[PDB]
Amino acid sequence: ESGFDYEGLIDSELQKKRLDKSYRYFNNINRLAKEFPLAHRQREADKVTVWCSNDYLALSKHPEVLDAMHKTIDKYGCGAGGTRNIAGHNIPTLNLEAELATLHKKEGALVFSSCYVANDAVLSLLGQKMKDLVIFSDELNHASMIVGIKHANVKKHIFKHNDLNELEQLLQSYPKSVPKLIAFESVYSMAGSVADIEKICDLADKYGALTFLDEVHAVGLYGPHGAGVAEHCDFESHRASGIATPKTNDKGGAKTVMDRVDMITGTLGKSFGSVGGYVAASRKLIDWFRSFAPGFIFTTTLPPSVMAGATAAIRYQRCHIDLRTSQQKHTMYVKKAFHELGIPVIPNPSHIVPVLIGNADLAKQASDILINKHQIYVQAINFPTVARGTERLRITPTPGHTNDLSDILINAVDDVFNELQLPRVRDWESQGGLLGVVEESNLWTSSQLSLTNDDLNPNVRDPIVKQLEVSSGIKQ
Amino acid sequence: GFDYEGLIDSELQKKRLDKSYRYFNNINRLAKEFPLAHRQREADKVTVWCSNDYLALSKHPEVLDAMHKTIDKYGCGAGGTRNIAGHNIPTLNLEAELATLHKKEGALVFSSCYVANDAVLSLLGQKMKDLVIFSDELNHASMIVGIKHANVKKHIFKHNDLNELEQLLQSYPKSVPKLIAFESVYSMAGSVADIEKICDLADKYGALTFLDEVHAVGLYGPHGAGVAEHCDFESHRASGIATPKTNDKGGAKTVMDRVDMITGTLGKSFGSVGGYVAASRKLIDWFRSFAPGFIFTTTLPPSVMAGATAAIRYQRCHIDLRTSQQKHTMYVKKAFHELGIPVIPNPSHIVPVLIGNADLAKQASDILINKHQIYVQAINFPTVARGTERLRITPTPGHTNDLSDILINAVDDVFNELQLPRVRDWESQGGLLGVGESGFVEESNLWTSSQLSLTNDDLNPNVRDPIVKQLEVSSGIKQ
Ligand SMILES: Cc1ncc(COP(=O)(O)O)c(C=O)c1O
Ligand SMILES: Cc1ncc(COP(=O)(O)O)c(C=O)c1O
Ligand SMILES: [K+]
Repeated sequence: ESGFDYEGLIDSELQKKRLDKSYRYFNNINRLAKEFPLAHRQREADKVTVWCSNDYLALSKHPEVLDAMHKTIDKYGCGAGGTRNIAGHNIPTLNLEAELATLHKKEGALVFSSCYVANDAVLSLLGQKMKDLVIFSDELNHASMIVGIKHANVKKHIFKHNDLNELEQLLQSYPKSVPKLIAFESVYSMAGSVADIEKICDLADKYGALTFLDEVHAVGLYGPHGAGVAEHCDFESHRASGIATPKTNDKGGAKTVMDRVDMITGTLGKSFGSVGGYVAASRKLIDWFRSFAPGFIFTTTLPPSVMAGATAAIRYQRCHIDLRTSQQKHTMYVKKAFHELGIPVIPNPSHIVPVLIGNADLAKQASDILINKHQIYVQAINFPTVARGTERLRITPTPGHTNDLSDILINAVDDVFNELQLPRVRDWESQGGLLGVVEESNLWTSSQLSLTNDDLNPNVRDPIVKQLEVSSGIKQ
Repeated sequence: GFDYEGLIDSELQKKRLDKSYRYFNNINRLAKEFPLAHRQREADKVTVWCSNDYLALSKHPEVLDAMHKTIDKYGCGAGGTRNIAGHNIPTLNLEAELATLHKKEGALVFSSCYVANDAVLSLLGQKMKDLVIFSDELNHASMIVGIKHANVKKHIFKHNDLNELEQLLQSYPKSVPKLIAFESVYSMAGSVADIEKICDLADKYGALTFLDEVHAVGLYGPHGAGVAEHCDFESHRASGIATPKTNDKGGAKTVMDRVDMITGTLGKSFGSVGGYVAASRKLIDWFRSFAPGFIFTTTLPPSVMAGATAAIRYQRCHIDLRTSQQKHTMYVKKAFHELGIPVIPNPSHIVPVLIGNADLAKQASDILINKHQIYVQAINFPTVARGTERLRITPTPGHTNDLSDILINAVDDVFNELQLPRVRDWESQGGLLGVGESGFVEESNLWTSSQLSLTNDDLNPNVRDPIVKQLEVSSGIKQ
């Protein structure tokens, strides 16, 4: 007999990706902490300006983040040396979880290796323990949420993106007593659209569902303190109360939107300048995940210095709203320039500047020309990250992308569009349009963008954050 | 389930009642005072004996120097995914070093070995729906989860029972795709798989092999490449960094070469965090291109990768790390043997101390840390079967005989204080897990007397300061 042809199967599957042009070539990009947002390629002499990083507030290089790392390394070394149950539970872990709980004004928070792992662990456990659970999932949810929902192994319904009429009809089709989960994101990063979190909470109350909210692309960027779009929903109540829970919401009600969301997940690998993921929720939910989630239990704890760096970034960004107003103003500068030039930015009320291409091969060629000819780094985005035919260049301005740098980007993208004769806004219109190329108004209003750090409650500057019992287990 | 809080309360209460509810210990390991750590207060110091920082490299000067220098240049976070802004020189060097260590065409780094195991196993079953997985009953939770996620037929074979494995493989045509998934070193009792015979079975019955060396990398083989390397110890030592022309028996391929997929962690011997798979470049490109747990997550911080790279390079050419760990482990095992302290026999670096009761194991651990300033965690269900609860002791090159003497006397005292069973007491009841079993022959140590006499001067010079070229497959293969 002869064995199965494993290599033949692998070859055929990779060949298909080459054929449809989704096969990926990674770019060697070495970001320079001393020259943000510059990076160098294979050689240090070849520098480029990074315009697609998710280090949204430039805090990966902030002096307070690096100092926290250096000091923690001197004391703790590199690896944690164990798991949370065995030798891997320590003060940096306790401080990080407490800061995250404080940021979202939740009873607790639990740190995982990544938000991918956190989403998978949370969603997996919910379905494994509630086999009658019905999950209602936004069609554009991130791969980590799709995977977690699959692992949950429960009935699921996918509702069209941000379509709350369909969502309600799906929720209506069950008795209220059936356990339900609504899983969605605050900011969907590839096109930058935003969920109506308050209406989803209203639907969850009415039809008896828990809410699972992924704020990976909003933490650090929305709300007065960077706690996410959920915080932005009661912007003035949270700004007035600062670190404290407000007595009423922006509409005069009892509970803020962020308070009403049952589970909020975030990453430490973007705005917070590090690596890792977390869920913030009631202490009972946190203890539940801590006690039952194998992706939490059976893996090495993140290095102490990595946690300390994220902690420093969280604390700094909490009391620096100028990071957020600065990012938004730079994004608006780029968006306005591209609109005047007919550069097809997918309209969104967020910090993302995705430029529609619509062809995987043309997107790669545009990215290659940008980096090789113009020393501008924007990676081409293709399937599976985005649907085939919606390939795009995702530009992410930060507080470090000042107008002088933006002008260089703008001229470079304009030039690449001319060199490759790529479709402009008017050309997408001629074909019927795609992905919006009614625009939602910016999440950050003119009034909010005029706020300074002097407009924050003094209690968010250097707060003393007590460690949480639930991080170690609750004694009865 | 409309009452969610009641369900959560009920399930948490069950864990409290069965006493599987965990209380974590605040332990802050001191890079300058290894293996000491401090508790909540810096003045409250203990000696850590249960860390998986197996070679003490989490504090090695070359590891910390690599972190500090990389931080100043790169900052903290990678700032993206491998596809978007998160692909860099530290990543390329780490993957190339890992491929070189296992003498494989490529290696792919993940957030953790949990993630790597889940990703590889998940993809194998997703893309081969006819796959049949054969899994050792003692496989780690990450492998159990990955195999479940693979969503294919599976057979669990009795631990290290290769007669049963063969009977299971024989029950299928050779043409059916198969995966044999196992570990080299099982951490809870320290037993070792017969990797060569499993490879022989895989060839005969047409199976891929998936081997988790998490508890072997850094510790076995002349260069720390794992038990697979130890299987051809002299061929690898002679060739150093290069692939040997023949194996220790004069055959064509070494055991490590024959294993299709090898996974490891960066979070134990290599003193950092992360995981990887080492395999052919086609398999690596396959995982790189299709595994969502690889694609859709932030790349590990450059300094974390650089630290792991420094540890890998240092440990490769310092076999005295391995001879030192083994001699310290043997020192502890011998002393416990003379005192009747019941160590589960095993030919590895682990010193599991048999207790036999979950509450008594926890109590022994509590007394050790609070009364004796010795930190050893109690291992209970589900990690081990009820009635097999144990204290897991893991000596390292940093646990000198002076520290071992304190440990030995402390455990002896705790056994007396709690009236815990000695070897002879287990002997009276029929023995358990090789402790006090009549006619039980202990597997001989993987590290032989001859191997333990080797020094760093006995390694090929080409493993000191090798120039390791970056791999094309880490970035994608242009055709
Ligand atoms: C055998 C085995 N495989 C995989 C893992 C997971 O390793 P990591 O901590 O890198 O996720 C562990 C760690 O406990 C393990 O013991
Ligand atoms: C919406 C969303 N959720 C979760 C994740 C996973 O985040 P992490 O990098 O921490 O694994 C991502 C990262 O790309 C994401 O975009
Ligand atoms: K040979």
